[PDB]
Amino acid sequence: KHGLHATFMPKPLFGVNGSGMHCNLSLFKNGVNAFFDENADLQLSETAKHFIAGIVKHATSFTAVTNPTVNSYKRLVPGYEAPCYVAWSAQNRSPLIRIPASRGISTRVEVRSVDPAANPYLALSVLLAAGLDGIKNKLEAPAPIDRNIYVMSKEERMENGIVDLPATLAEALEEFKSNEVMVKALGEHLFEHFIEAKEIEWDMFRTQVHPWEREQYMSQY
Amino acid sequence: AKYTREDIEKLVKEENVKYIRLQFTDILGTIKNVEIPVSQLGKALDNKVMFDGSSIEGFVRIEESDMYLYPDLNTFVIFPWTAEKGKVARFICDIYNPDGTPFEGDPRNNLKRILKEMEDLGFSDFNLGPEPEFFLFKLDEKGEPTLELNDKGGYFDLAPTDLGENCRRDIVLELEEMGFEIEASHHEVAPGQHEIDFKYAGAVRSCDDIQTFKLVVKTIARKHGLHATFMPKPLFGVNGSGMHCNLSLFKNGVNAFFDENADLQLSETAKHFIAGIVKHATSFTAVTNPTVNSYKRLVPGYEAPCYVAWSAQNRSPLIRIPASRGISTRVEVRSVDPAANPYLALSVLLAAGLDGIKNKLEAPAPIDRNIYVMSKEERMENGIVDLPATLAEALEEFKSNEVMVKALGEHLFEHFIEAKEIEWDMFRTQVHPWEREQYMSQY
Amino acid sequence: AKYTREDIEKLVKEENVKYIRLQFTDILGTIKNVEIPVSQLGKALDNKVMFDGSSIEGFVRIEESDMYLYPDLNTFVIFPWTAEKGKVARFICDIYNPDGTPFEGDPRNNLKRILKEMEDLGFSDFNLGPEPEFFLFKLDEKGEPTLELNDKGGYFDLAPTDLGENCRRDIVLELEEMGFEIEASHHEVAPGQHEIDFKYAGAVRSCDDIQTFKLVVKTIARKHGLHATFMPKPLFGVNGSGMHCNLSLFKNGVNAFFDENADLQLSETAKHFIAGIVKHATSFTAVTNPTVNSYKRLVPGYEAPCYVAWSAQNRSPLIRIPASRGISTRVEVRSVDPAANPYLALSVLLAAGLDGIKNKLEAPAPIDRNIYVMSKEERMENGIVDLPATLAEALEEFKSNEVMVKALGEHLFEHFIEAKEIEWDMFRTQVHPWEREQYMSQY
Ligand SMILES: Nc1ncnc2c1ncn2[C@@H]1O[C@H](COP(=O)(O)OP(=O)(O)O)[C@@H](O)[C@H]1O
Ligand SMILES: Nc1ncnc2c1ncn2[C@@H]1O[C@H](COP(=O)(O)OP(=O)(O)O)[C@@H](O)[C@H]1O
Ligand SMILES: N[C@@H](CCC(=O)O)C(=O)O
Ligand SMILES: N[C@@H](CCC(=O)O)C(=O)O
Ligand SMILES: N[C@@H](CCC(=O)O)C(=O)O
Ligand SMILES: [Mg+2]
Ligand SMILES: [Mg+2]
Ligand SMILES: [Mg+2]
Ligand SMILES: [Mg+2]
Ligand SMILES: [Mg+2]
Repeated sequence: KHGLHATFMPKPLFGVNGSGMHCNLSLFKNGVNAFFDENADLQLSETAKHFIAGIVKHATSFTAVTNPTVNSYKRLVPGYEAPCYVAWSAQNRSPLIRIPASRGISTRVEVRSVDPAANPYLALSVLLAAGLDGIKNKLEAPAPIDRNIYVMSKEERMENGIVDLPATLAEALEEFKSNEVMVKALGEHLFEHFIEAKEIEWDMFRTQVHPWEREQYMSQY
Repeated sequence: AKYTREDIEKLVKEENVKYIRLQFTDILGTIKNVEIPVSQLGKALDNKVMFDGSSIEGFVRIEESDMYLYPDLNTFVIFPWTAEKGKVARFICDIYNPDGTPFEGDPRNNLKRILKEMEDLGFSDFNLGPEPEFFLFKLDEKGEPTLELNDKGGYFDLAPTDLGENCRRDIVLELEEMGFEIEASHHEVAPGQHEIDFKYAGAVRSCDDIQTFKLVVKTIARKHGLHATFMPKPLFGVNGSGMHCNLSLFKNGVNAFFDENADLQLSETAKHFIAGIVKHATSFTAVTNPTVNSYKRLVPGYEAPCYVAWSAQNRSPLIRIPASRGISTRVEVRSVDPAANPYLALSVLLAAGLDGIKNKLEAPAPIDRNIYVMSKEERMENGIVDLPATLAEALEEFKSNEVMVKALGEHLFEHFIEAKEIEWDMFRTQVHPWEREQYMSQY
Repeated sequence: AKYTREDIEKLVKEENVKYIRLQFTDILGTIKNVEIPVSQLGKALDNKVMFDGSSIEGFVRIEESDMYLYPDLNTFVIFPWTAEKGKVARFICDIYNPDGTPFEGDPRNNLKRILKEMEDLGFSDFNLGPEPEFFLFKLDEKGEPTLELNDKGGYFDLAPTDLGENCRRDIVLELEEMGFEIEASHHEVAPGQHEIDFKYAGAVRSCDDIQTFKLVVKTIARKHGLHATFMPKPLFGVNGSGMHCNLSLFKNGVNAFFDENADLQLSETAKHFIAGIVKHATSFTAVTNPTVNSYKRLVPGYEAPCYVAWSAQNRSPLIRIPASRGISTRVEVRSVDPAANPYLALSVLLAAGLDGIKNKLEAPAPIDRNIYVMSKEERMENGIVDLPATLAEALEEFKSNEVMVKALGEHLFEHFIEAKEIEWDMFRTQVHPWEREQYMSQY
């Protein structure tokens, strides 16, 4: 209408910000927030600590659904208000599961990973499933790294509960396939059609020979 | 008070106001706002609209730190430009941490506190009349500014024929509908340059009015297919845009600078006040003059204060006590520019006068002579020290001074220095077009 | 000698030399000269060729003062390049006041001094190995320099194909048939950048050789439809051409730094010569890097120092020292860029040795660990100092330094400051494209 093209492409332009879509999740139980707890550490129930605890496990694995494009990972590059590291905090630069100070009903766990490219319906499927799997198995949340994580070396990060996310989409898939809780969250039909379609998407991209590939190699080599 | 909480509510309803702009101010003086739909008005007024407070620290941003927005009801205003669905309103706000307390990094809350230091000395008002100047360019096809100035007028010319554009005339019209108290408005020295002047007002009251100006300018400019800018020295060879600042300290409703019973007709309060604005001058220019370009305006020649002196008639008399007296007895500081953060620039001048008066400082002689006329030695024979000449020189002056640093204090002072150090560095590390025309062959 | 006056005549006749160039050097190292036909050679060798010496001030010249041109017979050269009327020859000459005394503001007669000030301290020779880097750009249709790099080569690469262009090879062969003792060359870090190192030589012959490099390069470059330049930082964000200076002091024909039996393999003369250079570097920076642009190369990360200290290895150290000993014992100063006047760079560098050797000063810890790593609160906490960032920093810093001020001697000095102050003023008063693009919209 205003003679424009709005887009939800994670990283339209190399070297400028990328559009990501945070997801503030809160589980109610009888109409009230099940994470809140004015009398547990940090102000979060054992439901909360557990819901986080599950999300940490499978993030690496539900990445191939929250960030579905090859381009999605051209945004998950350190420095663009976009995570790379699996862990929760109170503050933090670009944390993966930062948690807002606000409590009450407004008790909730933000997942800053997702970009506007993910299918709204599947992003939530997979995220609920990595809570319900954490709440079920009663898993336990690691150290809420409150100190900056972009600072620590690859030999200072992964030495704690700190994990990198997949770098290429094909990393994310191989990684997503091998994960019973997510594989089951979507259910055979959705899953296999997803892999295929996605494997098709990567193949197309790897078999292309980009302008970069010439300009870095047409003379030098 | 100027508006009841019920006063705001009624206006909206009967006024079809459909969108709220909770505006405030990042450190560089940029106009910030988080907006909300009219349906979230309660949430605003009850001061519970939250946001990433780190936007105030401009580009030096590290973390996401949630923070509150407390609307000053008196600031409330409605713009004559309607959407296709509803009029829009605005709210100048204060920033609070999540613990109900002021955010120290907020320049708005940083002036409210240097105004208090004022009260801790008895005064009731510190009034402020700004003489903010600007340029108007033409917009090419896409909508970018070119460097084609809007008009070929000069100093005070009747300078744009009334029938036609008149961005100046048409701004000063929309400003008066928004409830502004415009004094006058002429056409300044360079072609395409324009000035509009304000009636005095409470410091923070007028700062709020210096954000609203800059905002209504750049909007109406655009509307006339033009591009208004507040860059100090947009062009070499031409004038530079200034923002002289007419200042005065009232006590119990009475101008404390005045005294029809003392030399020069100036209360001994005033003489002191003046005293301190000179001591700190070099040390507070980095705030009144934030940008690299600002110093391309402080080259002696285009009537811009190069010299730390207090006269009434001079070519770059940094300080100037104009004709008028009585109520309107005030010091003029002719070296600010439009880019200066108002809230800050003001806190830094006060803290200057204040430490001045507070420590009873001994004012120098008014160099009635034309200062410009002499060599730096002849200018050194008296109290003529020229200003910092580069953003670095000005930023070193600043840090070395202690009273200007409590004027902004830890947080503000800490983030300003960083943003500015990066900015200069960016400019110094750069290789400019000039260096190639000047060197690529010569060497 | 190298050429008797008899030989000189033997060569002009027999080689059909029809045009002569009495070459000299002004305050900024620009190659100046005066063009007399061969039918007028005698007058020259007799030292009677008058000329306007105010030209040695370059652009700050004032009044036309008379000066005499005394040639250095050893400098006699004939370029392969002949107008179709006959060949061309040259002479590097000393500018001599008309009364017969050497002009003291002349750059070649001012190092001839600091060598006699070295001679008057025991040493026989001050030697020099220069590593002069230059860029190559394509000349457009009009014969204008464009920012086109002649090739996209890289560090030590096999620069332009042999059959194809290879302009660097050519420059070297033309210098082989001119009696230039060149050691070896390569292609430099950036695209189109080049380097060509000669064997070492006595301060004066090495500069004579320097100056004459620059001319033949520029010239062999136009021949191949190119513009070679010695501009420290032609392009923002790519390498900058700097010119290292490998200094070694002889004393009775042998290296006075070597010592196979002192720590590190350096005498106390060496430790001391370094010790002096550290002191004044910050201060002789305004002469080794004379352009505003020079400092657009002294930005961390471009194989160019910023930090005052010596090492054995190190990334971009300021006084790295090559492992090689023997005669090849020497102290490289990596600071200098090809923009500095060859004659003044050496003046000032010899003076910060002789002042270190004299006062017997002591060299600080040879920081062998990387220095770019340490924080500003980890570097300057040791013997590690930043160099000046802007040229105006370098000057204010260079003025205030008796040992350098005296190294050049009143005449050269004050004309230098002025001319330089003029250069900075021009630059600070310009309003660059950057200044608009960072401020024309944002503000
Ligand atoms: N109490 C005050 N404090 C600060 N500035 C003032 C005050 N009174 C007047 N001014 C400013 O002084 C400037 C000079 O205008 P002038 O016509 O002399 O003022 P007035 O008519 O109010 O005496 C005006 O721009 C105005 O904003
Ligand atoms: N005795 C000397 N004094 C000063 N500089 C020298 C000396 N000998 C060589 N140089 C210079 O030092 C530079 C470094 O080259 P390098 O290969 O280390 O020299 P060498 O092989 O002679 O030890 C050369 O560019 C050369 O011009
Ligand atoms: N769009 C960014 C966050 C930056 C912001 O919202 O300011 C991301 O999550 O990748
Ligand atoms: N550069 C001018 C702006 C004001 C004017 O044009 O009068 C000054 O500071 O004096
Ligand atoms: N030209 C660089 C050094 C890089 C090199 O020679 O490879 C400098 O001294 O600034
Ligand atoms: Mg958020
Ligand atoms: Mg004015
Ligand atoms: Mg005025
Ligand atoms: Mg090299
Ligand atoms: Mg070297």
